Amino acid sequence: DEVEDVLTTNRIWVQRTEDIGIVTAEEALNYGFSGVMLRGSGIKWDLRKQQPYDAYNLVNFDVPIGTKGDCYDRYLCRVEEMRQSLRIIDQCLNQMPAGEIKTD
Amino acid sequence: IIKASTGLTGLAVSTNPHHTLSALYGKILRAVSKMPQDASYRKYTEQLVKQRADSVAQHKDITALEKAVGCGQVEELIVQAENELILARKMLGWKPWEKLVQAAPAKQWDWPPAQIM
Amino acid sequence: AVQQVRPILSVDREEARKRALNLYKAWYRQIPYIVMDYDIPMTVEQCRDKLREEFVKHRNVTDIRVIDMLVIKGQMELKESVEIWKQKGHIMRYWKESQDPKPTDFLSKFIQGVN
Amino acid sequence: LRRDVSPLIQRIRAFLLGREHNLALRFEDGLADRTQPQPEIPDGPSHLLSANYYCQRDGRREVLPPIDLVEQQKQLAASKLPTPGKVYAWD
Amino acid sequence: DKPTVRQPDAVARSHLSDFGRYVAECLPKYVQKVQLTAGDELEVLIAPEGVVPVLQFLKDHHQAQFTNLVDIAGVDVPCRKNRFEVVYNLLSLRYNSRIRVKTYTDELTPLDSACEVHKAANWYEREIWDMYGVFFANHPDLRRILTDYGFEGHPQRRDFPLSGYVELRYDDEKKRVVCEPLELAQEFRKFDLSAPWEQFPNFRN
Amino acid sequence: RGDIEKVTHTGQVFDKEDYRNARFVNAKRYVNENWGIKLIEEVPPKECTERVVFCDGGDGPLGHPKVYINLDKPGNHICGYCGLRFVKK
Amino acid sequence: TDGGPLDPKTALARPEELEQRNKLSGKITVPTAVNLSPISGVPEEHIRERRVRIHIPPKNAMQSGTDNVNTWQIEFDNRERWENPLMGWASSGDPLSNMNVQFGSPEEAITFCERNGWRWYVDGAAKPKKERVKNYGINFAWNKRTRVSTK
Amino acid sequence: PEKIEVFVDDIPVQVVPGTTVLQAAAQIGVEIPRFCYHERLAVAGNCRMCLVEVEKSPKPVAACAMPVMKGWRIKTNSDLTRKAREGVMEFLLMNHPLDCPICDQGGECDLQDQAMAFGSDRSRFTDINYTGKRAVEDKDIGPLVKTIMTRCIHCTRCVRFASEIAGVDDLGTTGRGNDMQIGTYVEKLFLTELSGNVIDLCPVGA
Amino acid sequence: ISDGSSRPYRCKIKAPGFAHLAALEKIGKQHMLADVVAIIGTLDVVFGEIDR
Ligand code: SF4
Ligand code: SF4
Ligand code: FES
Ligand SMILES: [Zn+2]
Repeated sequence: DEVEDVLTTNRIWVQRTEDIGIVTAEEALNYGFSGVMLRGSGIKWDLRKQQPYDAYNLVNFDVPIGTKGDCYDRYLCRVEEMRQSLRIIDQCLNQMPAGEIKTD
Repeated sequence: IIKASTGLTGLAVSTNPHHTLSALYGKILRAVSKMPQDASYRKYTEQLVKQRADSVAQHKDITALEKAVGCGQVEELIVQAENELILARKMLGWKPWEKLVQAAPAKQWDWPPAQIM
Repeated sequence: AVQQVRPILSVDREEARKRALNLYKAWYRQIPYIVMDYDIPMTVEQCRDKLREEFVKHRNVTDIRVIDMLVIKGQMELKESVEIWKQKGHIMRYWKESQDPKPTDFLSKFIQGVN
Repeated sequence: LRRDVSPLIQRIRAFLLGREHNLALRFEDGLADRTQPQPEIPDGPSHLLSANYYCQRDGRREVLPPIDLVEQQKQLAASKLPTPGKVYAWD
Repeated sequence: DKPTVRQPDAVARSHLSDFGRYVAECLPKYVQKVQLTAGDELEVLIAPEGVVPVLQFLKDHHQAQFTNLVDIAGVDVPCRKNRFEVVYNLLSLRYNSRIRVKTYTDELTPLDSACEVHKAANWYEREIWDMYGVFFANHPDLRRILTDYGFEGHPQRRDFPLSGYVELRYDDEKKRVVCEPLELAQEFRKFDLSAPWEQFPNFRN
Repeated sequence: RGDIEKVTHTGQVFDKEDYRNARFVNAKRYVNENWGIKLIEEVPPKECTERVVFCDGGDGPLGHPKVYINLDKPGNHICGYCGLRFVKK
Repeated sequence: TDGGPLDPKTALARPEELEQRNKLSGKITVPTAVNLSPISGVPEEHIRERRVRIHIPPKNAMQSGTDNVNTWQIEFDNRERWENPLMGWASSGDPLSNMNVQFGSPEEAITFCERNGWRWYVDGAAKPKKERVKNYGINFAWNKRTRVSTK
Repeated sequence: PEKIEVFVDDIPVQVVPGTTVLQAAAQIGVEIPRFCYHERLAVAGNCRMCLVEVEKSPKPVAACAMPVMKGWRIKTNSDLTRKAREGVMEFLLMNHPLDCPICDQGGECDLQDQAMAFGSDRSRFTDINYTGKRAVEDKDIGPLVKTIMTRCIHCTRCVRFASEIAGVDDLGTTGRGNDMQIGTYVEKLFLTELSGNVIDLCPVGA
Repeated sequence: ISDGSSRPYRCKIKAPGFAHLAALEKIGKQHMLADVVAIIGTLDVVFGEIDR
C-alpha cells in the first residue's frame, strides 16, 4: 500500500509508462508471448488455471488482465499478481495436511 | 446496441460482423470448391464453414451469434475465418492430398537410438 | 554414388565458384575498412595475404554444398565485419598471434614433448 | 517493549502515511523460538510392512512406448469434428 | 488406490487421439506418423518438405488454432542417416492444448523457415543455426546468436567436445584478449554411469 | 621453520632440493597435528561376551551404518568404519 | 484456381527470379561421399593427427550384466596427461579425450567418420555366439570325468 | 537335430532341445537375473534368483537349469516371476552387512544393480534392532585375496571354479544351514595361477 | 528427452524472455531512448535463461 501510494498515482510514472510500448494481441500470439505480456494485452491466459499443476486447483485466486498493453497495465498486473499470490499464500497457510514430504 | 470494447487490444469492434463473416465463408467455399472431392480436408472445411454459415444466418444478434458459435467473440471469428481463407488459398498450391513425398529412412524414428537390434 | 538432396543457394559448381569470388571481392573491399577501424597491428597487405591463405586452405574441397556452407559462413564473418560487431581480439584470431609455432622435424618433437 | 519513536512522532507518521501504521521491523516477541522440540516426520502410505509389494507400486515400469494412432485405429477397426481439447474462451 | 503412480487424463487422451487421427487424415502427404506419448502429448512426425505448410495448417485450421509457438528444440542423434531432429512445440489457447511437430534434417539439408507462420522462430531457428548448424532457407536474418563472434563449429552437436577446442586469456605483448589451445588445469573426469542390468522390459521391442 | 619439513599423516613431505618448497616462503604449510592413527590406537579395545556385536558409531543415527562383527576368532576385531576394536575373552 | 488476389511477389518477379526459385525447389544430384571437416569447426591438427577407434565397449568382468555392451561407440586416442605443479590434479591438453559417441552398427560409425573426415579404424568385429549346452545331468555322470566333486 | 518352438515372453523362438530357459531367454534378448549361473562353470540351483513362471505349472522354475520342452510359454515379465524374484532376493538381503561404502565391489556389485532392477524398495527386516543379522569370521585364504565372509551369499561359484577349472580342491562349503561358511576348514592358502579370476567370479565381492 | 540411461539425452529450456526480446525489435521501434529503457524493463528478461 505504501509502495503503490508512492508509485502508482504519480503523474511522472503515468507519463513514463502509459501509451508506451503498446503491443497488440495478434502480435502477442504470433510472436509467441507468454505470461504477463499475454495478460497485459487483454488475453485471458494463466497457466495456473487452464492446465493446473501441483495443487493449484485446490486453491482459489484471481487472474489479472490488462487492457491497453502498455507499461502501466503490466505494472498493475504485476501488483495484482503480488496480491493474489498473498491470497494463495494465505490459503496454503490455512490448510496443509500432515504426512510425508517426498514420494516413497 | 454496440460493444464498447473487446477487452483485448489491437482488435477494434466491427460495424458489420455478419456480412464480413458471410463474405469470408463464401470465399472459403469458393477456394475449397477447387479442391478434389476425395480429399478429406475439403469435406472437413465444408462441414465447418457450412455449420458456421448456418450459425451466422440463423442468428441476427451479435452476442447470440457468439453464444451459438461458442468459439469466442465475433472479431476473433473474423480473424479465424481470415486465417482459414489464407489456408484455403495456400493449400491449393501446397497440394496435400497426394501420397507421401518422402519415405521413412531406416532407424529414423527409433528411441533409444543406440541399440544394435 | 547418387543422392537427391535440396540445394543451398546454388545448383551447380559454377554458381558456387561465382559466390566464392564474390566473397573474395567483398572481403577485399572490406579489408581497408577493417584495418583503419579495428586498431589491429596488421598492415593491409598482410591482411590480404591472410585472406588469400584462408581461401587457399579451402581450395581443396569439391562438394558444392560444402562450398556453399563455406560461402554462408564467410558471408556471416563479412556481415560481422561491415558492422563492427566484434573487437580487435577476435579479428587477430585468424593470424594466431599468441600461439608460438611448433617444430615439425622428428628430432625436435622428440626432444620437446610427446605430442 | 519494542524500540520505536515517542508517540508524538508516531502520530505524525500515522498522519503523513494516510493510514494506521504497523511496524515493518521484526521483533523477538513476534517470531517463533529458535530452539524447537525435536520433530517426528510421519510415515507415508507405503511404509506399512505387511501388505505392500513393489510390483503394484512401480510407476517406472508401467510406462509404454508411444502408440501409433493410425495403427491403433487400424487394429481396433478391423457428429462434431475432433478438437485438441475443451473449448476455452480467452476473449 | 495407487498413490505413488501418476494418474493420467482419459478425456485428454481421447481428445488428442481424435485430433491426431484428424491431422493424419487431413495431410496424407506431409504427415509421416502420428503418435501419442505417455503424459498425454501428441507428436506429429512429418517429412522435411512439410515443415512450413503443416504448422501453417496448425496455425489456421478451425480445429487447429495453435497460435503460440513456444519453442523449437533440436536434438542431435548422430546414429541416424539424417542426423538432427527438430521439434516444434505449439500451444493452442482456444482448445487449451499442446502439440509437437518433429522433423529430421541432415547436416547440409535445408529447412524451410517458419518465420512466415510464427515470428518467434525468427530467433529460435537462429539458435538451431548456432547450436547445431542447420541452414534455414528464406530466413530474414540468419546469424550466430549465442556463441562468440569468432567461434568456429557448432557446440551442442555431439561431435563437438564439452570443453570446446580453444580458451581465451589476456596477453600483454599484444595488449589483447587472445585465443589459445585448450588445456584444463584439471581434466573433466568422465563417469561411467551406464546401466549394466536393464530395468524396463517394455522398451526393448 | 619446521612446518616445511614436517610430514603429514599420509607420509608426504617435500624434498630439500625440490622447487615446490618455494611456495612456502610467504605462506606457512598446513599439517594437521591430530593424526587419526594415534587417536584410534589410544582408545582401548572393548571386551565383549556375545559371539557377534554391533557397531553404530556411538551416536545412533549420527554415527556410521550399523554393522555386525564376529568375535569367535581370537584377537582384536577392528570395525571398518570407525576403527573401534572389540575383543572376546 | 481461386479467383482471389494473387501473390504480388510472384506475379511481378522477373523470369530470372521464377527460374531461380524453381531450381532451388528441385533436387540436385550429389555424391554420397561428403567430407565435412572444414564445416565442423575442428582444428586441422586434430584432423591430421588423431586416430578414431570404433569398438564395442568391454564387459565388466566382475558383473554379469550385458546391457552396456549392447551398443557400439566411437572413442578418440589417448594423449598425454600430466600432473600440474601446484596441487596434483590430472591436467590434459586433449579436448577429444572425453568423448564417446554411441552408434548402432559399425557401418554407421564408419560412414559418420567418413563424413567428419576422421582417420578411423575398427578394433574388433561383432562377437559370434557359440552354442554351449548346459544341463544339470552332466554334473552326476557314470564313467565320465565331468562328475563334479562339489555340493 | 530338430528345433522345438518355445514362446518366451509371448515371442516364438526355435531352440535346440538341450537348451534351458535362460539360454532361450538370452537368445531372444531378455537377460534373466542370476547370481550363481556362469556359462563357463557348472549349473547350480542355490541362489534361486532366476525363477520364472511357465504356464500350467504350480511352482516357478529355475531358468538356469530347467531344460525346455515343446509348447512352453515362458513369461519373464509376469507378476508371479517378479514376486518370486523380490521375495528371494529379500531373503538374500536380510543378512547382508551394511558395508557398501567400505566394499570395493560397490559401484559394480551384482546385488546393488539387481536391487535397483527387479528388487524391492524397502527392507522388511524388523529384527535389525534386536537379535540382528549374522556375522562370520574371515578366513586367510591367500595374500592375493581379501576375504570378508560376512558379505558372502553362498552362491558356490568359487568352489565350482576351484574344483572344475583351477584344479585344486582347497575351497569348500563348511557348516549347515544359516551358519554355512564358504571357506577352507583350516588356515590354508589357496594357491593357483588363477586365483585372481575368483575375484572376478565373486558376484558380491566377499 | 531421455534415452533410458542415467543421464538425460537432451534438455531444452524455453526462456519466457526469449520471445519478448525477439519482439523488442518491433515494440521498441519509433520510440524515445528513455522509452526503450522502460520497455526493456517492461518485458521481464534476465539473460541467464535467454542465453541458457
Ligand atoms: S556385497 Fe554389494 S550389497 Fe553387500 S556391502 Fe558390498 S556392495 Fe553392498
Ligand atoms: S565367496 Fe563369493 S563366489 Fe564364493 S560362494 Fe560366496 S559369494 Fe559366491
Ligand atoms: S541362476 Fe538359476 S538358481 Fe542361480
Ligand atoms: Zn564402528
